[PDB]
Amino acid sequence: CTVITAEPLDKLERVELTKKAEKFVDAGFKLVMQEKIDKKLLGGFVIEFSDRRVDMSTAKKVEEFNNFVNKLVLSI
Amino acid sequence: ENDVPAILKEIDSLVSREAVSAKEVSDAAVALTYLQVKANRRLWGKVLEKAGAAQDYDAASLTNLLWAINTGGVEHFKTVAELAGPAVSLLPSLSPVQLSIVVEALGGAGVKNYELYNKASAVVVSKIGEFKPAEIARVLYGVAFGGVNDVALAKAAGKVFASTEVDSRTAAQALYALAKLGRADKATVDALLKSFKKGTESASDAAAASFALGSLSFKAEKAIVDALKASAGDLAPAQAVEAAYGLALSGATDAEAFKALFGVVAPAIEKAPDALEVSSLAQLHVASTISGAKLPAAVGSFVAKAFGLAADAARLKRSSAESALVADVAAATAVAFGAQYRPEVASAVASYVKTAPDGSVLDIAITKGDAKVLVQAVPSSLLTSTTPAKPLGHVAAYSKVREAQGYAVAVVPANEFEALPDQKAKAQYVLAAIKKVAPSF
Amino acid sequence: AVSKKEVLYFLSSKDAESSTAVKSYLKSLYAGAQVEATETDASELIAQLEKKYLSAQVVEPGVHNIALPLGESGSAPVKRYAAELFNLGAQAGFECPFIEVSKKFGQETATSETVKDVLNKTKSYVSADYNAALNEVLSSVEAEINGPVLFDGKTEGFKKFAAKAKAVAVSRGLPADTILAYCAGSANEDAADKVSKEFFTWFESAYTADAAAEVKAIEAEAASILDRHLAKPVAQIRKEQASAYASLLKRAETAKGAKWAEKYLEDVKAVQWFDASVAEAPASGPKVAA
Amino acid sequence: ADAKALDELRKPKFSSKYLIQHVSQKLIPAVK
Amino acid sequence: YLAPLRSDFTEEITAPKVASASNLVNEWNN
Amino acid sequence: LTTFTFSGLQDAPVAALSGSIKLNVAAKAGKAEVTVAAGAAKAATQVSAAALRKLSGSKISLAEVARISVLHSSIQNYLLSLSNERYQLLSQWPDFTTMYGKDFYYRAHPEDLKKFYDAADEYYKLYETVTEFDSLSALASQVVPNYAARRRSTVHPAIGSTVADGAFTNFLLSKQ
Repeated sequence: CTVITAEPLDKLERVELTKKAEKFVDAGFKLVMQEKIDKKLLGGFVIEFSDRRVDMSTAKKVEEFNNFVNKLVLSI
Repeated sequence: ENDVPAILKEIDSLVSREAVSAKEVSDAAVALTYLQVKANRRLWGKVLEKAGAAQDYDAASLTNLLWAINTGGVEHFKTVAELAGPAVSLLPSLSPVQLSIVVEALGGAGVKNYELYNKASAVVVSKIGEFKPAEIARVLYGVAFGGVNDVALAKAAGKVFASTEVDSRTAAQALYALAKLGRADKATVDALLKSFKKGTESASDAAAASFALGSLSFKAEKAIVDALKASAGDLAPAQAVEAAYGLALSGATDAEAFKALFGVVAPAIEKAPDALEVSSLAQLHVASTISGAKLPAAVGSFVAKAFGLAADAARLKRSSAESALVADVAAATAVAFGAQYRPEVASAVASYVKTAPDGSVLDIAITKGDAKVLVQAVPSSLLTSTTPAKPLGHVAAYSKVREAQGYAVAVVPANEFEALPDQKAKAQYVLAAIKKVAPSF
Repeated sequence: AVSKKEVLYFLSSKDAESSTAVKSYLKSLYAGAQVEATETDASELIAQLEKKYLSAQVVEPGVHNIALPLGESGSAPVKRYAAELFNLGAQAGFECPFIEVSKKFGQETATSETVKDVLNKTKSYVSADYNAALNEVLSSVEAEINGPVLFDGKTEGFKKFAAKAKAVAVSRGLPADTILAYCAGSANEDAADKVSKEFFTWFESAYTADAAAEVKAIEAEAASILDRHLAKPVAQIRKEQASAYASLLKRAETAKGAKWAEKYLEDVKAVQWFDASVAEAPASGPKVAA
Repeated sequence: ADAKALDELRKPKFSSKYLIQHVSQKLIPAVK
Repeated sequence: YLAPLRSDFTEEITAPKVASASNLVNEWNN
Repeated sequence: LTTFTFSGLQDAPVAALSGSIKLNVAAKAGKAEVTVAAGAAKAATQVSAAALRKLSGSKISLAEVARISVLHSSIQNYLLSLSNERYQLLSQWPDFTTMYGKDFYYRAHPEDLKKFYDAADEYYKLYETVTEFDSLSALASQVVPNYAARRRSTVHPAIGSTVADGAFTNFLLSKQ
């Protein structure tokens, strides 16, 4: 696995992140983690399994929010 | 031999022509002030239209025109601010009495002209003994309400306030100016309090001096309180409520004084509830909770709602550095009561955001069972400008009006909060500030 | 009526139809009716979006009550217009515009690594006549560094860049020293009084150049529209303006039930009544009930 | 009829304010 | 006299694009 | 104005500067007698120093009763003041009705007489379109909406080029 965050993890942030990322293995596998720091995330977490990615970071949340706001104002 | 509607029709047909000069519109405005014709507005509008319409201006016509616009109390920001062209261009050609009148009248309407205030403040500080102290109080009123935080004129004013006795009008205007500036300079306030000895010739000067020492939060003098309770018929609702707000903030327990001031405004508010801005209704609710002066029953709950509207209004228009301050102080609060990892901090700060009983939204409100503590942030606008760097009276008012709602408010100023380098330090600072005022938590 | 998060904006605004609705709201408050509780939710994106779409509702009645100083003599009419726009900005919730666009640069360049990212992601919020003068000095310092100038401030290359960016900044006409010393603050206020004086006299010069540039653009646009209008015969002008007015009236009559079309036809009735009131008494203008 | 008021006449008439209010009222309940 | 009501937010802070003062007055003098 | 004014019967104006209305104060320590002379009417009033302090209690709050708005009235005002600049140079057109006679006809070349007649009709077209003063009330309504969209910004109404340059330099030359 590979977990990406804006800052290094706190040790409780790590266990909450481990519990939220072990939901995404479709088996009884004991997947490991690899933390990396990219500053262009504004908080949140990206899980890079190299087979399935979940972009819950707020960079994509604010981008998706801006795209949704723009998709409503051209209709209203 | 005295007939006012004929002379009003005269002044209406006076400036209804095409080519009114400066002297005709200036003396028309002065003549409208000297008859007290606030009842009629369209003739005033003709006067202001021709005042903004003329182009020539010598010194005395503009001085009389802005004096009349001030004393008559017309507010029309476009035509008043368009007088600043000749007010700038004639500035050494104005006498010091003319200069004080013009800078005071442009300051009173809030004309944002930094060139005029710089080139008036340099004329003050470069020739100070040329000016009477009332002239300096007028220029200080003008440069203070004109949105200039000038300290050189304030110290040169405080010198003349320290040397020579001034009229209570002059001291009242200057205290109102320093309360707009937010200096709380004690070494000048103690001098300017010594002009309230013979009793003031007006009620507006005593009322604005009381609001001045409320917004600076010094002390009631018991002379201005006596001159206010003995002259409270000569105050507008926006003036009398501001006087009661300054009286409660200066810690007055004279209930006949607050009763005589609310006897002005409770029939006024019961006449038209919607005439006054909600800032003054919140100030009335502050004066009615701090001194405990009771109001009629349809007034008390209504201004209790109005204070909640005003608090949420100042919250929604938070100046975005204060919102950073509320975020940082609430983080320090959530750390000091125990949350070491950052999602714990985020959940606690997101749960510290309860509502007050009057509908308003409290930023940092903790409940340990039955008692409630409030953490308050005093960012920069509610501070003073002097090196003690203390809060003003509005946040002490907020602490007193929330402490009547079952809360124990701990004030965290930002002059002291921003010295600490680490979050454990700010956590200990906010925990010491809470544990001083509500130590049971 | 309102949803009560509108009405906290309209308390301090001195516009007319905001004042009438908020006075009716205070009248309903007086008769034993309670306030609605403010929803203490709607996380930061919804907060900024609702702030942005409710500050428009205070600037847009406020712009049309601000009279332009078109073709006036002197400087102080532009100062009236720009001071009234600053007052509109302070009543619509925005801060002093200098710190507002500095806040926008803090919002846009929170996570930039190099100065080239700064000059990229803030190109639209700065003048291109200055942005080209910064991109040339960026290339000049980039040639000597032979690496991207990282956005730290501890760097020697960033210091050599900033010593010439201050040079081009004072070359544009703004004294960068007093601006940096004003926003950077001083301890003793008697020594900061003169730098506040210099910053404010530059800033007054700057916002007068801003408002006067907008006034020069409106002067030239009105001159160009008139110079295209005086080439037409009156037959084309009459049928053209009547057709465009009838087309917009049909467009605002195609919408029913929406508030804006209803208020549109209401103000059309208002201007028809104003023509009737100027026709009834041409010496006094409109009839205003006093 | 005639001589409406004063506060009815200070309103700037063909400003927007209501296209924006309609956009906000059909945006924010649709974006929350 | 009525305008098309636009509700759009100008994001870019730019110079206001001054037009050219047209040649109608020189044409009328011609 | 503010809630408090600090002027009245103290460094007050004493006389009038015009002859169209004459003003003579008699200001004593307690009261004041202003006998103002204005046309065929005249008034001699009585005000004290604390009687002028009751003036600025209830404020006037002037406003501008306009047809569409104050903004659109100002743009229409500028369009009328430009149409005056054009009309003043249609005021200096030479008279041709002194040359409508048939004596100037038959001495004139046919092409040049035709061009003179077309020039006269061109003047009548210019003068009929430069005094269509009811069209300016809609002609200014095309200048408004781009201006209203340029004040309705996401940052500030009165923001522009040089203030953004000053804050860009202040943002860049600080430590990152």
